[PDB]
Amino acid sequence: MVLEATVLVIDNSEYSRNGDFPRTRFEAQIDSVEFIFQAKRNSNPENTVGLISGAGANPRVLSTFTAEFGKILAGLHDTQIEGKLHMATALQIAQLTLKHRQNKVQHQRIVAFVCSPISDSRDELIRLAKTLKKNNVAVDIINFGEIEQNTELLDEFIAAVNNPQEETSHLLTVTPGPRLLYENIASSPIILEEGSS
Amino acid sequence: MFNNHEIDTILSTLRMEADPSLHPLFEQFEKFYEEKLWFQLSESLTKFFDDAKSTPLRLRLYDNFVSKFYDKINQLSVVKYLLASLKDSKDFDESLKYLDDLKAQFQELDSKDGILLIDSEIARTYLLKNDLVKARDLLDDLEKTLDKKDSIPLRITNSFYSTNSQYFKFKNDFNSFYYTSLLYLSTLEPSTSITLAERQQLAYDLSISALLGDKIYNFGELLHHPIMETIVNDSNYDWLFQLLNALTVGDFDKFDSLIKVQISKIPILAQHESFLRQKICLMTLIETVFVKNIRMLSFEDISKATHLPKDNVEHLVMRAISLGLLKGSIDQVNELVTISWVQPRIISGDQITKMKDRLVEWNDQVEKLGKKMEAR
Repeated sequence: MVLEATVLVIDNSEYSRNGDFPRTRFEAQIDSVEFIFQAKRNSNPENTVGLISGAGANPRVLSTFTAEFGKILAGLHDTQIEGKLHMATALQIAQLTLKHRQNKVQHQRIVAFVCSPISDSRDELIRLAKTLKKNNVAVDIINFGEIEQNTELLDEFIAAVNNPQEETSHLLTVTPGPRLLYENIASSPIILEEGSS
Repeated sequence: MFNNHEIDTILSTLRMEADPSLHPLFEQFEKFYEEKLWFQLSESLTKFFDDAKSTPLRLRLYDNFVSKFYDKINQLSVVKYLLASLKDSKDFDESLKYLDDLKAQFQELDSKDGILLIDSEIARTYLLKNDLVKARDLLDDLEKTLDKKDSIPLRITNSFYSTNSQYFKFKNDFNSFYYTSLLYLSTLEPSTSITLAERQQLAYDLSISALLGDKIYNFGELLHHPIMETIVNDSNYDWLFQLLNALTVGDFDKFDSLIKVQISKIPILAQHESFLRQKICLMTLIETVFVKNIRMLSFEDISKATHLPKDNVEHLVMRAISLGLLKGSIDQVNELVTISWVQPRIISGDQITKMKDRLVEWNDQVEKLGKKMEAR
């Protein structure tokens, strides 16, 4: 399936600080990641992902490019739990991240938790979306927001990135309730179905 | 009110779900307390707003999901309030009651982050003063703890300095304290939104502890920083401002006029203003009057030029680091101060140009000599 590089964008933030379904959102993030990434490395071996901090007051990579457990290793340690949006920056990093993605012919992909109220500007958002589509990044987002984060950038964005779907962007905006993220997104073409372009 | 009632229920309440907040007994007691806009500190983002100053008896109901504080609202999250806000409940046994429950819970139960509580519990004790002894003792431990720490919060010292100040606040040593609090302001300087009655009254006590400092003067200070208007204004701040005036003017009865009890409560400023007037006269007498490689100032008329008299000169001027400060010595006969530095100072615009001039003067001229020597 997938030969492309991915990035995992985690906000550990006003949502992740706060359990959206067990045990925390931020924790609900976690095993969903490996779940995803498993299927990602099951998509193909060599399928690579990044992991950054969209959380806190500091954007940064948490797990760099790899292809196995070293992420699951890397993700093992915490984050600022109540932290705040670096998303644009984080994404813009995740972009540059994918600009260094290893042994290319790997297309660019990004997977983004939304644990933050999502403060950004539409143009910047779409400049990202442009830059992505320019860079030709696959972009799928994990969002359970207040309301959710939607009718917003995230909605324009997946569109704005997207001439072709998974060569640019697909969306899922995570729902509340006994909605297991990995169970939820098992549906969405964030994972499975058609996996790359 | 909306924040508590509407926020308590919708707030979190559900952050958060089927918890003790919106539980039978739970929602009642606030409603039982009020919807009336004074409240119990409302569980996350609005308690994150709410210090709300009706005493929380959601004391208990904040304390829910605190077992879930693992998987639930999680941060410091607690002495954010309570241990902050009900620290401000202002009883004696109260704090002590929850001091061992919170320090033993968020440090054991949840642990078996707390450092900032470790200071809160320890620091909070010290509000109660109880006895500078036990205060300082574990305070210095609280300090000793703090020492090695690289702590992202200033809040730790913003606890501690306030705390350690609080310690000195009970005390004199505003030389320390005022400074210590002066430290604390520089610690609060980035962060920690506060109240004016917190703002000035501290900065008052600060501005006061300038007096019960007084000092290695000082003279000029954090008055620059937004303690002013803010502090002065009026009341003793008038004084505190007029004292800044006396920190320049140094006329006794421009102030010994003003003196009421509190300032006359320590009369030693009457010495300190002499200490001032001298030093106040001195500093500029020092900073400028000689510019021309400033030293001499020696003594008497120059010392009476402080318009404090010659036989006190025979002390005040005579004393130097017996003023805590001055260097140099005395020619008794010729009536000459020997002086040296231990005088800091300020201003701008002036020697600025002079600076590079000579220092480019040799410089340029050097190049003449500086022509061939090691080259050739």
